[PDB]
Amino acid sequence: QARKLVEQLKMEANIDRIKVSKAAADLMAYCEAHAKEDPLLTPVPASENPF
Amino acid sequence: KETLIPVFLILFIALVGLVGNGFVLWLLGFRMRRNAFSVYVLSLAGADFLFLCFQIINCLVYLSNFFCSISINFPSFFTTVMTCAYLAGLSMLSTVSTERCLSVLWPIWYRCRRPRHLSAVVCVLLWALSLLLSILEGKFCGFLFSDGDSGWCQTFDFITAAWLIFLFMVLCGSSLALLVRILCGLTRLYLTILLTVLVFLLCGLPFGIQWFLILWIWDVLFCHIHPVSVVLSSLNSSANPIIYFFVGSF
Amino acid sequence: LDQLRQEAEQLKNQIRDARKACADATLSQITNNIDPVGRIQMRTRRTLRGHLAKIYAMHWGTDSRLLVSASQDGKLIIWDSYTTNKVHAIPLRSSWVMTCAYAPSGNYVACGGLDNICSIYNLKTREGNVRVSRELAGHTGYLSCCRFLDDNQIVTSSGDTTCALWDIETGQQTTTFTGHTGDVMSLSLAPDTRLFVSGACDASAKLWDVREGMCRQTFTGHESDINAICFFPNGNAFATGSDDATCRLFDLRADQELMTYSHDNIICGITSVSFSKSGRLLLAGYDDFNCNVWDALKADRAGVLAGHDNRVSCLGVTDDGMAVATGSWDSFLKIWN
Amino acid sequence: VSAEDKAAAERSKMIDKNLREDGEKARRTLRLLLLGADNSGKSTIVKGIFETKFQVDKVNFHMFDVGRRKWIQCFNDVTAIIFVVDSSDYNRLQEALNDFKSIWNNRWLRTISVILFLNKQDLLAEKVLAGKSKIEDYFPEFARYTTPEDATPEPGEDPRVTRAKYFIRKEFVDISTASGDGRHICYPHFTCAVDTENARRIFNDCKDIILQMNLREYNLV
Amino acid sequence: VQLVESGGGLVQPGGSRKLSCSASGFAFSSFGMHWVRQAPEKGLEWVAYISSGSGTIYYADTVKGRFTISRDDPKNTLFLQMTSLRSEDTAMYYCVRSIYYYGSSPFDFWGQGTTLTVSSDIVMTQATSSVPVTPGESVSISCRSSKSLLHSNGNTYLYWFLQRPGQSPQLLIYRMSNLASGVPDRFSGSGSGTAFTLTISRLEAEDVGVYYCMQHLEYPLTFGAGTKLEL
Ligand SMILES: CN(C)[C@@H]1CCN(c2cc(-c3ccccc3)nc3ccnn23)C1
Repeated sequence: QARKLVEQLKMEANIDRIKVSKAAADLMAYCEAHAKEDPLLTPVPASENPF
Repeated sequence: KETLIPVFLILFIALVGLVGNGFVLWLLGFRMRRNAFSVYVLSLAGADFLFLCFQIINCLVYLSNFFCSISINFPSFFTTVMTCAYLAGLSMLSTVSTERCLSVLWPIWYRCRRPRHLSAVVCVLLWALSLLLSILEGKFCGFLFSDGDSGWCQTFDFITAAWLIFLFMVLCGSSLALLVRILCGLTRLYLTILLTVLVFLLCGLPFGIQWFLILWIWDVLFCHIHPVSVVLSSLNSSANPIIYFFVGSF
Repeated sequence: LDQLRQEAEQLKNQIRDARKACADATLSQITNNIDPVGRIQMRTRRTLRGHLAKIYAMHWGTDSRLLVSASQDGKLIIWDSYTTNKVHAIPLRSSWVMTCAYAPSGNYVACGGLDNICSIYNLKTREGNVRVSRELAGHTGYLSCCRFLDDNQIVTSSGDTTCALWDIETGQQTTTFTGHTGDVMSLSLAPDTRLFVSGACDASAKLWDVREGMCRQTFTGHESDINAICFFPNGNAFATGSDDATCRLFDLRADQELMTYSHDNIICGITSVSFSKSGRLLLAGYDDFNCNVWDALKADRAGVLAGHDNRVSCLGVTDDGMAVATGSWDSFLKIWN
Repeated sequence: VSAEDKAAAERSKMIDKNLREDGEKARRTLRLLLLGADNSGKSTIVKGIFETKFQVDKVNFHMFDVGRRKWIQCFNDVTAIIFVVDSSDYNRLQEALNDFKSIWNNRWLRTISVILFLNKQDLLAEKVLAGKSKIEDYFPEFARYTTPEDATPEPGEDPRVTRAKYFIRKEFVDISTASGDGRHICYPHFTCAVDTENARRIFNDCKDIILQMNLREYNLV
Repeated sequence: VQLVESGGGLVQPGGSRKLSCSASGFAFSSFGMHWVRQAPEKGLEWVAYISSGSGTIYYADTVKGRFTISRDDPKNTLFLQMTSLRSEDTAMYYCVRSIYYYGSSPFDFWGQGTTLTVSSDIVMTQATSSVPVTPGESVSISCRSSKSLLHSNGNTYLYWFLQRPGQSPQLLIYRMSNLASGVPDRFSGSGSGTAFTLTISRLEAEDVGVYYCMQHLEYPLTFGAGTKLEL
């Protein structure tokens, strides 16, 4: 019926939310921490490419 | 000293031709894929390129040794190579016409039960026969390192003329059969077929007939008919790639 | 029913109002004062020939050397990336395949398609051959994606608007996930393997719980079908690509959309989406025969990958981030670096 | 290259050899997709997936039906599509016409031809000689239509049945030729439930399709 | 899986004989097959090799021109043909299966044997020849090579076998570090180039016999001499 939709929306309308600024800052920090470990961004020399 | 205009026309036509030949070589050798129609086009483009380069070199020798006192001599290996290019370029056209006729006449067999390398096989075999006959004439008529004999030269020339007439017969017969079958069952292909047969006749056969038969059977001829013939053959070889490839790609 | 419909409308309004009091800034302005990326030029290092039909799916292995590929000629091939050798070739009972997977341990592979079954193939065994281990039946529509959790659990998505979890040894469904209105086209698992997300043809994506069987959030911003979906390496964001010719980035902790990736020349669709090991580049494959590299923090194009003669259907990045793999409808695969 | 690496290369070469043999075997057969509706008589023409095989004049065929905006992309390289319609239930002709329009204008099917089969024509003859049902109460334009003058073939039937047949043929063909750019064609036919000459029409039409394909590559047309 | 061998018996010098081996239980057509022989009291020596698809054959230099190898896939048989037999050919012969692809484990199964009595190279040595051990201890065995066994691609091709009294040998470690299927986890092996060791922890009865090491870097294949453990 429709009681299913209303029960679902009731469970989905009561959770904790944090602001966009905090989430954006966390993603940026994650990108800055692991920056010196991605080969496709910083190219590797010819002595360490398996391909 | 009454032939400067003919040589200038030859030089210009060849300059126009080599560009198209090279572009076709680059596209069909590296960029595009290859069906059973592209193989023959690539072989024809190679033969055309070789012929036009040697026409260029003879043009240059003439202009230099005339306009300046200094004169140079080029070995006769070159004439034999020109002959081989000419013959291979004429035989690839007949092969294309026959392949078209077979594709229309027996379509399911052509699409489903055909070997995938018959094109390369046929190209190599025709090149081989052409080169064989070219060298055998080059020796036994004096163009190579030897002194010739009359009978051998005459015999080889006449058999080569017969070979050329045979190629024309094959072209005409196959195109006839295609057109009949398409009728008994529509403008673009009529134009294609008429253009192909007419261009082959009136721009490929002149040089061959003049070089292999007429000077034997029949100096008021040679000095007036050789350059016009070479002009028209250069025109055929330069106009072939637009007819077969560029119009294909819009 | 009027009362129930009114309550539903009120609840949607309350959700939309609470997800606006929680938006104070934008990802565009939080990331203005950083230096950009540059130009990413990548060149083909390998080309893998052998298929005689279209390629629909590929998956890497956890050793970063082996991969599996699915084709419409009815075959699966296990390649060796470093040398372009072929390790196996598995004939299939049906030739209508749309997905394939490779187990984390390396002992099993899976595939399924327009015949409504997911088949598991035992790779390493005595007798020397590769033979079927289990066939799972119970879906009422074509299979679209399958992923391994462990050696005895698998998650499948289907075109009957549902998802299911299986126990391989017993061969039976354990939990059914319901709620979508149209076909489900893709799914992606979290690093810790306790959640996953699914994208559908109702222009929505849902986030699920694996143990409980419920649905926690629903994200709605697109305006046509969603064909690809993928997590950020962190585990707190995901990216979705559509036939609208756009990609989007969503957050799970703020429950809304942060960024959109569009450009006025693109008018085609998106078929596949992937991330990089750092979470800084986003790879997307298009119907216009080529592939694009996006910057995931500034919404700018960083490069192109142009080497295919037909549609680009699948994409993948190695666990150590040394290569990317693309397969196409022109029956070739390529590795870039 | 070590010893084991050479052995691995030899194994890979043998795998390639078997792959090529299988592909050459698969090149001979021709594939078809069978669409239609319920009450279309679809399963009695050539007297997940239900497959079917048959051959005519030493050529193999392979026919599929599925029992659609999504999976229709898989069938992008088939030779033809076989569409079947009941031509007696006038209440449900407009559904068939709309369905045909949808399957004709699809993005992934811009070079695949269609073989129509207007099925159940004996019932149509009975219902048009009965007089208890009017074709023009559903399509108004039937009042002002006349048979083409010099292009009226028939084997010895009534004129009214000929008008009724040709009207429906026209409806489908004039959906077909509205916007197709000349890159794919529609072939219409009439059949009952006792017709045994149905595997030959497909053969002739497929021969024509392959002729057109061969012409396009050689730039003749 | 099974491999059963036939032929054998007394043969006068200069005669001829044919040895046959019949398989049952596995996909025979995708395996490459060897022949390995053992003297009345000496170690193990290699003889020949036939490839999957019959595209490669190799012979030891001691039997070239007298012995020939062949296979008959539909009936699942392997053959070896004698010619000009000598007195150094008194041995017992074995048949061995091997499969080559990435991540494979060659030299898996060894059949039993048939007896026959008639009336440069990488040399690699096992200095230890007898060690007395007691249950519940830990013991180490060493063999070293003449040239390095570490190819460029990163693999050290070295193998370890065990032969219990009155039986046929079995495989323990392949490529110096990996552990075969069915082998208890108390065996282990490690080493560098030109030095190799095998360690056994919690030694037990039903773990005594002779241990051999082999190289698989280049043909011919070369074995050690044999270290034996006694109660
Ligand atoms: C293209 N072919 C190769 C040329 C065509 C003209 N030609 C030729 C050759 C000879 C000849 C006879 C014996 C030995 C050496 C030469 N004599 C004549 C007399 C008029 N033409 N001619 C050869």
